[PDB]
Amino acid sequence: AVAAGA
Repeated sequence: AVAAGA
């Protein structure tokens, strides 16, 4: 699981 941002 990879999440980037805000």
